[PDB]
Amino acid sequence: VQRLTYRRRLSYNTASNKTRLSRTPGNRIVYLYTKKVGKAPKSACGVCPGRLRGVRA
Amino acid sequence: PRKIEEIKDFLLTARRKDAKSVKIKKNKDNVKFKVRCSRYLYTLVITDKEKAEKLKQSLPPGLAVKELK
Amino acid sequence: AKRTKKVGIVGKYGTRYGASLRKMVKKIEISQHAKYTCSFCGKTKMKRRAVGIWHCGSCMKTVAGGAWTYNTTSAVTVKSAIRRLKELKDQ
Amino acid sequence: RCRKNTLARRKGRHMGIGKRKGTANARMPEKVTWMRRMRILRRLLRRYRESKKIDRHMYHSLYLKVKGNVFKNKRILMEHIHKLKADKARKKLLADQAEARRSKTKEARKRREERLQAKK
Amino acid sequence: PGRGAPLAKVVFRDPYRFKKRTELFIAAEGIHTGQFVYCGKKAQLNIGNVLPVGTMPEGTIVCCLEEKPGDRGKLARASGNYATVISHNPETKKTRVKLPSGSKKVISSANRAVVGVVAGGGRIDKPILKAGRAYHKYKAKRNCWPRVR
RNA sequence: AUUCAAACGAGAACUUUGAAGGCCGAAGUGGAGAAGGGUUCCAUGUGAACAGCAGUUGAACAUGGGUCAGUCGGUCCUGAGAGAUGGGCGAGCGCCGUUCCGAAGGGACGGGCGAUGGCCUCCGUUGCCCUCAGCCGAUCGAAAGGGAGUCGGGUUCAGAUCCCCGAAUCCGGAGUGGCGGAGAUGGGCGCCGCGAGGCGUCCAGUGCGGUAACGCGACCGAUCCCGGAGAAGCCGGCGGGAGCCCCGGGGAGAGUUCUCUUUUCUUUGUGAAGGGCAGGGCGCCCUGGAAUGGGUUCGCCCCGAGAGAGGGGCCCGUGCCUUGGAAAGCGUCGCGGUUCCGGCGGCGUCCGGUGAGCUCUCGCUGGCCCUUGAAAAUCCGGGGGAGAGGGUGUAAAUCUCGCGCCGGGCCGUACCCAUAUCCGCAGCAGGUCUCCAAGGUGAACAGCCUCUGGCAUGUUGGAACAAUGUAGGUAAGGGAAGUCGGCAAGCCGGAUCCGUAACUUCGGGAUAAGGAUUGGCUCUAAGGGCUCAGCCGACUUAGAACUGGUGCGGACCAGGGGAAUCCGACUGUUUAAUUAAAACAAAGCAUCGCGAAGGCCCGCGGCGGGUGUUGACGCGAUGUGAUUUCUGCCCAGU
RNA sequence: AAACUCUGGUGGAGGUCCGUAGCGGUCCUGACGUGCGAAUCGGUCGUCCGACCUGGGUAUAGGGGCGAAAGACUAAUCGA
Repeated sequence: VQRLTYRRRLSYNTASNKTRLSRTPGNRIVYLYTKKVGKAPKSACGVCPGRLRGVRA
Repeated sequence: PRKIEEIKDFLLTARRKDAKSVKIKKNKDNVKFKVRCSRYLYTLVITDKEKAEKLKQSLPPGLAVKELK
Repeated sequence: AKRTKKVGIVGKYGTRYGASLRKMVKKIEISQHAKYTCSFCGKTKMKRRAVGIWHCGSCMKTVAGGAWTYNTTSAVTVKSAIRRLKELKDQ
Repeated sequence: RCRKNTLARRKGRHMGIGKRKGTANARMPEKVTWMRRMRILRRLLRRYRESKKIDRHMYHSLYLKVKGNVFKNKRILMEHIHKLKADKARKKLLADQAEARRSKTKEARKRREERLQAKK
Repeated sequence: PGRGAPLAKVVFRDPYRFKKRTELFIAAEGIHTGQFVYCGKKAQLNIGNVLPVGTMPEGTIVCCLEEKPGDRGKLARASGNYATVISHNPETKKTRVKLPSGSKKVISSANRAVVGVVAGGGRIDKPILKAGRAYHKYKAKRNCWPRVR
């Protein structure tokens, strides 16, 4: 199996260094540095545990 | 990239001033009409065979055509 | 089946900390993990979040309470005492 | 050569007592064995309630006996249902022929007073 | 962290500017979210109402008491503690209160306190069982724990 | 752990190529980084010195070469903290202190006046006056935290998310705004035209749909106000999606073919950013009203504060399809350029199945805390409604909609990253932070063997096989007689089925002790999905027969046991380099001080500082040391 | 009768046990002892979800610091 490496100079598994695999059209797997996942706004009522609808996270 | 589906807006984009070039990719089962504009590369894929050369001549003569293969 | 004879929740401590200390922590540790009935919504959901803080998982209402119990006996006598001096001052 | 051996393990060869190093729970965790069994049986009951073979009231009581580790597999449960469907169908026949005997004499009595209000 | 008694964010409506001032009281046991807290000289006498001591009757159980008028509370504010208004003195505007240590003190009548005991009482009853639990307790307060004699 | 042959050469155990035999064996002797080094990188040349033998080789020496960015980092933000000014102190260099003893804002909106520039239109610029303001502590502090936005293919002797090609994207800017679209174009009336329509007046227009959740491409608005995101611990369980592995086929090319094998091996793809759909999630809505309670999980959990059952909505979609995109990549077959060649062609890049599998990730749900698990920059929404705009039109103000145009500076970027590029005086068995992780056996990231990749046995060879060593072994009969002492070695060892004492804080002790079994082969039984029957699918357990020179956890991996005493309850810690303990800590117990002008303590000094963002359930100072059971007499001395 | 008690599952607590990486450093009083090494090596060992291990940033400076306390550590230097 092909083992692969990082592509930046950050060699630690920090929260800003998260990756996902990707098969390129050149028949090779590479890393693709993901974006941190967003969160939809929490209600201003401060009591509903869920999050708002109709707005992008 | 942006896929143009219906036929008449393609020539509407083809006559834009920023439309630099058009290319004709004639593969099997399709004939795609790639037109390079400033921000995107609009594509018009038509499954018909003869309707392609129904339009291949309909391009504005100023814009450079390119038979791609 | 009944797994233990007389060692309840504190069975997790094994053979440590001595018998009396493992016995007087049992009455407390049962209490601080029990779910109480929320006096606002009625559902049995009052559960201790942190020490002194009790949250109801249903009406989402937080209550300042005792450290290991929902109500301290010293508090309930004070609430009833204040309630008597209150109506006694204003008459 | 590996393929030739795994084909023999499928037939149960090389898996005797003298070729097992991990405990039975390590080779086959009893939690996932219990998981497979629950998901299977709960799914079976969920089809029977869906196909009207059993009702809500039998489903609920039978659901908990599954959770109580009463039925060992799908066949043992499926046959236990047959005995429950049978006996209640007897009770359903026994409590309707007896109700027919009861409601018949009800109006057969009312027919009798019907001769009293007409002659008086 | 580092304090047994829980706190309570109480939001007021600033009387001079369009704004909402927020505070951190020391929660009196029985306080719940969405409860109205009243503060001042005309405030009624219920749990979680800070009002001047001179207005309270004798034997009133208070907490977060001010030791000097207007210092925002200094006395009886650990978990489960309280002070009692022992007696008043209309002239000279002074009041005797006993403290959780048993000491009785003569304070001014103007300084105020929230009614009721401090939440989180009975904390010292559960035995620290492990040396580890003690480590985590003091790791949140200050470097003082392992005490070589 | 090397061997054979060849080439180059004055010269070969050591260089290079080929072959063979081996090792590392994915927790690597592999592929990449941080710190550190600083040219060691790369090419050519040399063989003086150096590389503890040699050298035709080198990290040596001599010549030259080499590091390319709006998107990767720095830069920005704040963290623990550091540190100016005011102030205070100080003989003094200076020090304290960081919101405290301070006139700490050089900004903004609108209005008014004057003035200018461009078609002084209208707008911009400026001065003055008026009006408003919470700011709140200058500044520094992270190449792992926060932080918009770049990916695919190709290319070098050495550089590539940087160059080339092709696809994108973020931010910033735009009197005359560059163009569309939205704002937006309707109604009443009086006439004409048979009508179809068109006139002259009056009035409206800061969008629209859905019962709702909410939707639609935009859809005015300032100071102020509220909120959100940034922005959160550890652990367990389960689910989804990938990557890998595996299985059954189909091609292409290779290996084997003494015999057998429709065989064995390799290979068999699609980026970012859009669009659509699965698939996940929802404490989202509507109908309705549930006990004979039901729904439901591995566990739970949910319900008249609205269950089931229907019908919707939203969020994430990294998966699939599609634009990109087959043109490119790869695999083969062939033709060229005699060559210089991102040369040019031919087909191919296929169809399925599985899984407590592994890793990554997303999500749901619990557990634990006298532990509650960052800030700020930055960005967004809402509430308000001061204002602004045009009068039915070539409409105006205005637009977070579509497209077009311009710009993105500065610094780092080579290589090593470790049994030879770092630190240990050195090519030193030491030390030094991370990422990726194949097949078989197996519980397993164990050990053992192998593939991808890598290497030459660790600063030398040759010939012998003495004594003493060092490291491995084996020993008749006896079995600790040896010795300070069972030190050292040995025995035991996995799993399955049985069986398990004293004592006990009732939890343990416990894998107690003690037994039996274990291979190969051929079977039988049981355990599921999809449409009674048929069709698919996996592993696992139990039992039986036969069989071998009784051998079978056959290597590897892998607990000697018992009964008593002393000490310390336990886990933990400790004399780096002679002491790991019975010492220290510890929970528990008990004293002592203190209500803030305070206790304890620091400080040369100050309205100084720590505890203290504290307040007796607290802080400070001591002894003892879990539990159990107790803790006697002495206040003369000190 | 009740109080509840038994039996089988489920569940997955713990400064829980065996044990790898890691972090340690018990014994051989082994090797070495002008060493590979001004403290290393082999076998055997301790612990391995917690008072755990660790990088970087930051604070404490010499009669001072810091010390789960050995007069330990404070750049091979520590009763100054």
